[PDB]
Amino acid sequence: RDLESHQKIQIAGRYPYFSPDYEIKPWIWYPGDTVEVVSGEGAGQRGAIIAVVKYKNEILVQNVNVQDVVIPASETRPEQVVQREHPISVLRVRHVDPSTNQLCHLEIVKVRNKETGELEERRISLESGALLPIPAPEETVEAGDPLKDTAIQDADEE
Amino acid sequence: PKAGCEEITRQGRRVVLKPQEYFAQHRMQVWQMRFKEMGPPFSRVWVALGGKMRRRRIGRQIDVKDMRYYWRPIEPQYQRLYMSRLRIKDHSNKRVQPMRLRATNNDIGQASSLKEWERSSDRKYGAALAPPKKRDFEFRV
Amino acid sequence: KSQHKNVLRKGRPHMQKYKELNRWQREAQGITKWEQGHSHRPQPYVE
Amino acid sequence: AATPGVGIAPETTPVKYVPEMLNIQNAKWWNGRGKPVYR
Amino acid sequence: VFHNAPSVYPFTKPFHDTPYDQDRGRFDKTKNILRENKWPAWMDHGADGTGFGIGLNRTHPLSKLRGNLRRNPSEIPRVLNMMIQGVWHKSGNKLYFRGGKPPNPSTHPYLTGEPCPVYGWKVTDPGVIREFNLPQPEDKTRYKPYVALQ
Amino acid sequence: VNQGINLWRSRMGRLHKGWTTWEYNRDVIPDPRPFPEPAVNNYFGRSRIWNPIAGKIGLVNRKAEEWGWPHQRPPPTGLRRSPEYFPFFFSRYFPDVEVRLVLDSVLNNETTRPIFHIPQDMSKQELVNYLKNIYNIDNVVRIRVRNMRGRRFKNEVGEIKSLPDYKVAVVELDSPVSIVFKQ
Amino acid sequence: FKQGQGMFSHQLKRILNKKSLHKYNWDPLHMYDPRKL
Amino acid sequence: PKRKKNPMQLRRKTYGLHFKERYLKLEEWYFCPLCAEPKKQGEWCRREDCRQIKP
Amino acid sequence: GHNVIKMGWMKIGGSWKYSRSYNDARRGFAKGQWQERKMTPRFMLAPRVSAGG
RNA sequence: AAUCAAAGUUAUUAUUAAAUAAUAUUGAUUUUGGAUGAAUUUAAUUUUUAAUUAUAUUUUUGAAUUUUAAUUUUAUUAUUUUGAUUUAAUAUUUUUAAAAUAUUAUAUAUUUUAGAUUUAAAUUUGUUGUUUUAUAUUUAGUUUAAUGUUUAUAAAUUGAUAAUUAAUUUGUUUUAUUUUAAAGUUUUUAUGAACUGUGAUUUAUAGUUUAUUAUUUUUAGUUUAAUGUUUAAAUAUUUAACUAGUGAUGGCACAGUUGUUCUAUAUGUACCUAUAAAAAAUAGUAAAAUUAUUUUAAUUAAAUUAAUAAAUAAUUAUUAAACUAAUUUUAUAUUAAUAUUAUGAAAAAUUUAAAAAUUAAUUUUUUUUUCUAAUUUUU
RNA sequence: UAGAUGUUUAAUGUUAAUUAAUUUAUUAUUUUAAUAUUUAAUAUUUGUUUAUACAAAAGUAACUUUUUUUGAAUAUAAAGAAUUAUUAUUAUAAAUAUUAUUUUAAAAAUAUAAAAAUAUUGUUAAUAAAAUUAUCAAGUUUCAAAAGCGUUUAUUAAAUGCGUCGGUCUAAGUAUUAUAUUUAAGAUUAUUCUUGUAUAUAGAUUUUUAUUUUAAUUUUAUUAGUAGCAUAGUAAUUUAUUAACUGAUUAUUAAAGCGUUCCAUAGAAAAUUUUAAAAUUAUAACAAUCUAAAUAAAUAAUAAAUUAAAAUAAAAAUUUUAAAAAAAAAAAAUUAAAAUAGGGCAAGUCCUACUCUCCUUUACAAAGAGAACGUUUAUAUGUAAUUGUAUGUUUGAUUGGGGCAAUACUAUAUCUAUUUAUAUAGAAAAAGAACUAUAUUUAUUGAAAUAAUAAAAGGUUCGAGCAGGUUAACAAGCAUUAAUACUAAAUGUGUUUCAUCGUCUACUUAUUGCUAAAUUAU
Ligand SMILES: [Mg+2]
Ligand SMILES: [Zn+2]
Repeated sequence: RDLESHQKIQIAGRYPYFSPDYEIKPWIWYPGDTVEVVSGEGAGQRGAIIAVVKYKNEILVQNVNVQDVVIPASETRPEQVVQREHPISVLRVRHVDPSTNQLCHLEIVKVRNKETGELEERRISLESGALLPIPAPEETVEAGDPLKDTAIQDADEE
Repeated sequence: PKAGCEEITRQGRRVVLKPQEYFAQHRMQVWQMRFKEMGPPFSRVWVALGGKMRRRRIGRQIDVKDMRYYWRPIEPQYQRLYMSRLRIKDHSNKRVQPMRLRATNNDIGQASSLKEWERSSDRKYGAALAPPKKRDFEFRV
Repeated sequence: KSQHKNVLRKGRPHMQKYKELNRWQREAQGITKWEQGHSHRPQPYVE
Repeated sequence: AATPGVGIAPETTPVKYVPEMLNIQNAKWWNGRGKPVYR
Repeated sequence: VFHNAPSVYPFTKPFHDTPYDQDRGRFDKTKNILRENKWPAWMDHGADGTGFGIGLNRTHPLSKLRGNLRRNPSEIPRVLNMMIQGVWHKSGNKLYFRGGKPPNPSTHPYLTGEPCPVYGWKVTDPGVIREFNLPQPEDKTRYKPYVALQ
Repeated sequence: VNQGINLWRSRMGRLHKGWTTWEYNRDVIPDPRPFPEPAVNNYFGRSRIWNPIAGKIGLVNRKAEEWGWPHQRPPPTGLRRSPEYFPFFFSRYFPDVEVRLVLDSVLNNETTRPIFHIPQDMSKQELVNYLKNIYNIDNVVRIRVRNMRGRRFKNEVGEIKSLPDYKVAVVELDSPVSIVFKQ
Repeated sequence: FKQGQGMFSHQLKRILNKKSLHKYNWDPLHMYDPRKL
Repeated sequence: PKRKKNPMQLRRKTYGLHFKERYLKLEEWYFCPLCAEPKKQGEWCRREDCRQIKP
Repeated sequence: GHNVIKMGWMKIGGSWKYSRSYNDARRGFAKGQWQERKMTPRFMLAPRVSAGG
């Protein structure tokens, strides 16, 4: 059967990112970019974005909302209490121009690239036209299973 | 969720506009034949004929076999009873007069004198009370 | 009789008979209850 | 066990008593299963 | 609507009461005649006294064998009475369903063949018994489950 | 209807006093007081029953993946009755089975009766064929097969998330097998 | 003393609402076989 | 009961020496020299010292 | 207010000891029923004249 | 001993409801058939999932009613892409949960004791608080339009033709509403023969009296009695009686103006008034109710009639009226128009009647601003 | 003070153009629905000790890994009374398991009775069919009334059942047969006479009685008869008993038994006689099990109480009030200790019944088809027909318009008589006219208890009435009101009544009530 009403919507309250399109319109915030919190807590705290979890529109803004972490450890290693910057929302964070250093609105544009024709969706400020590209992710260096991988030259044999 | 929280989620019959009555219903015909209402404004007798004028005549008094012939008023205690069914047309409107017994000539057209009937050529200016319509000599059903 | 011991019931209970199944076969078919069109008669047995 | 409620008519006149004979209202929206067949 | 019969008012109304009569409907009771059933006899009453063959025998499309797992509206009333009631054979042992977790006729392995008295089953069709026949690559060109990276 | 002659007319030889079928005349169907519950099997006990009644959609959802249904015309019924029909061809050559082995009976304790789990629709003689031709197992004299209601539980949210059901098949190998675990 | 209040009477009142498949099987012309014409 | 009782009816309950003596009486006690636990007189422990010489 | 007959105009929430016939003149006049319960209605006493009226 | 008047704040969590909108619609919640089909069939000239701009006619005299509106022309069966719009509604759960004044031989809370008492509503048909409802808290709880500003105009009459010196208003057409709760019923079709009827269904698991296979009977579940009396039970405990069924708790079979009946108007799923379903039946004709303090003109009546009270007078009421001799320089509620579910008058004065009261009678028929003053005294 | 001679809301309350103290004043004495109390210091609850079968329905709150077979497949512990409750679910089979849920220091009642002298029915409507017992658990007899042995929702001269008999049936069942009934077997007998249904019938009705149905009012012969027998009654006699409203006998005009009567008659219900354990009167006589407290925490009911007592008057009522004047646990006198039955009236509906009311009606008859059979008509209207009426007022009669009775009139008391019967269809077509209705005049028959009912009030049993006991004082059919029958048992009470001074009889018949009459004397 279904739940008790405020626990019915507690199920909506606890996991609000399960509704589709809870992820915002084409992504604008990536790791490391210039950012500061304007609303909520500590207005005017300039930080770099450490890590981003997308599906829920959440970001680890460094040096802001650093929440004391209760790290759980085994008998092997002794636990520690070190604080980490807690996943903080983005609806209350904006961008400061890496050059101008003032609160800028960062939005997408399509730009014909130079020597390549991707027309990749490029972020641009609405005041400075700061052409900020989308950062390219990294292929993990130490990835790969040694004993259970068919080699590409051995797996692409047409 | 509020009115009954389960009686209003599962659905029963929904009610709609309720049709009206024949809004000259209360000029019933046991007056449109028995009486006739005479009089100037603000005094309308309902004059009615004699009581004993068809049943037993032989032997009744000589000068009372004729009191049955005059258009006597009906006593006002009944005027107000019968004319009560006619007042109800728009109550609480202290300045509309009661419906009349017979249909006065100007109100019959008052129905078709309305801004919505101006496009019904038939049934306008009196077509019911008109003489019977004349048709093509070939008219046939 | 003023005493219904109600223990003479309860012995050799009847099958469950799940009458919702025949109630369903009616709707899962065009026919209503087979109104006295048949209504029935006891059919013979092989014995 | 069942009942037609109409009562089996003579084998010669197979239909007496249509439900319309009684001024019955059987709109599909009123009692549901209504709409007759002789129609 | 009792009179959906061939209209014959002064003559005798053939069959009138019999098994095969008209004016009784189509999806009626009184159709014991129609005992002809595609499912083999032995799977609706066991091949022997112990009700051996009894059950619901799903079958593979290709297999010519016929099983009694029907889903026609006329046949589900008995296919549930197998899954929830089960059969109490007249020999004393309860058949196809005897305990708690009611079987899933549609997740049975397919009927492979009619039972025989001498052995158990004449395996009438083996084309229903899958024999996974993938060659084991021990000769050359080794293939791990998933591929390498750039 | 309520008053007047139409009230008394019931005495004046009128059985059926009609209900006012001009008032509710908003024509949208009510629903009966013995209201039906939806077709979803609410139960998640061990006596959960398979619904035999065939649903319309389940056929349509079958076609659209068998052959592009609204767009690609059907394969001729001869091919569909043939072992060369793709889902009969994707099966005869690319089986899809999950014969998972339970280790709690084949761990450090030696066993002659290692237990498996096989999909509910793998009969005995197929489990033989399977281990024989895929895992080289060549010594299986008797297999012993149950059927278990898939595990059930309540997730932290609260919906009863019952896993699929399976089929314990305690095979009985000749020479016992074992697994070592060095700590 | 009715019987069977249990779960099978709790499914068989919920799963049987499932609408069976419908195919307009139109009447078979038994006596007038059309293909033998 | 053909009437509900106001508190002044429920309160008369607490005046007789039946309520008082049943609920509202403190028990006379003292410290068992052997067990150091509070104790009434005439009652002892399940213990050799407490059982041979009544503390 | 409730213009109860035979008793002025009463307030709402007032006393309904005397509205025995206001609760009975709110239902409305009998519909389809002779207004005159006894005494041979004055219409029936007078004679039909001029068959149409 | 006895009283003693007494605590208004949880704390903490977020995108449903309802109407509306005139674009889709072969039956929502696994994978027909899986023999090869015969088994997955709902269709017919009637107010129908089709929903219609008048007051005149005409009519069993009395619940019956008005005809294309522009001929495919738009009144038409409806949502995603503004948390889809709008306006009305607003929560539901988790855990919150508090408090210090009046005697000392007794009527009822005021500090200064004494004075003080219908609890209300109805019902009172003045058989005049007439034996009815209410434990308390909070929430929810009942629909007659209090208004007429310039285009603009109405108004009668015969039975009928007609006649209209016959004298005269108003109105840019005013309509819609009509209490609330409550039956037994009543009709319209769907479900039920697991209880119980009857149909059918079992061909020999204990005792015994008698010559007898018939027949007395062991007889622990059942014609009685106690207990129980919201009980361990919406029928159980103990117990009396009875008990001999080759003819019967039982395959499936009969269903509601009807089945069944060794017939009792009995039963056909724990009140047979079947259940289930769909209505707005009636209930003003002594049922229960009908929500807003501080106001600003009074009263009773009692007759014609009733296959016995919805109707009439008279009263009351809402709205409105004009100053005819009589007097003082007194004093005067008279009316019109509508609204109106009523038959019976304390103490007298008398009058019918075995009244043993009823009946006639006809004058009564109480709503206190506060401080104060006063002429009628349980001598 | 304060407009005035008493019943139709006051609102720019964030300027519904709001923006940090709006301090919102507006809240229905009952209704349901949700909570909370009272009953409740409680009613229930309470876990100390152990006599074995296996099926199927039924469940699935359900854990899992465990070694089923040599079958493919398939599935093996758990119900129903709302519950973990009264509760062996008896499909089978078996017979020695040291299988294992029951608080506790008392006497009242009460459920209950071990034990125990007399007495034996005097108790009571009535003793005797009334648990178990190792003290081994059983009354005998007579008479009168009474059939079959099956079967029943208030459990039986209920209804079955065999035979006989009446009727029907030779193109679906065997006419010593099977339908359709009435009776009841067995044994005696089964009487007199017909006005209607039925049959037969002849265009039909109308007529019309071989047998059958129903009838016999003085049928009344046989036969039993104060009897389940309309009153009269306790029938009058006889017994029987101390006492005979018992019961049995004789006969015998029995309010109107009667031939399907009567006899015969067995376990039944009575009446004797008699015996007898239930603790039957006398009669009272705890051995047993059923604490408090500690714990868990329900129910009816609930306007309030500081009054409640008590006495007295009352006035409409039973008294309850008003007034005066006082002054913890058992029991059931009062509050409503009760439920719910018992009335009767009103409007409403229900259900059944028949010479008179009326349809849907399937039968009978006519006609039409060269009548090949189905339909349609016409005339008919059936209780087979399920519609509606069957009153109102005073109590059972009356219904009209007058008059006399103080220009009062309940029907009071008396009488009169062209005092007139309005409308609508028909009838009379000029001005003139007929018919009929509770005579103000709306409807289309008359009857029932149907276990009648639902929504209401209101009485049979009374602070006041009425008619039939030696004539007259008295049982007691209408003005109130959950008081919810008479009597008995038990248990009280205030009176009042001659000289101390006064009020305890027990029985028989019937349980009606109160007498009769037996015990000396009552
Ligand atoms: Mg409220
Ligand atoms: Zn100690």
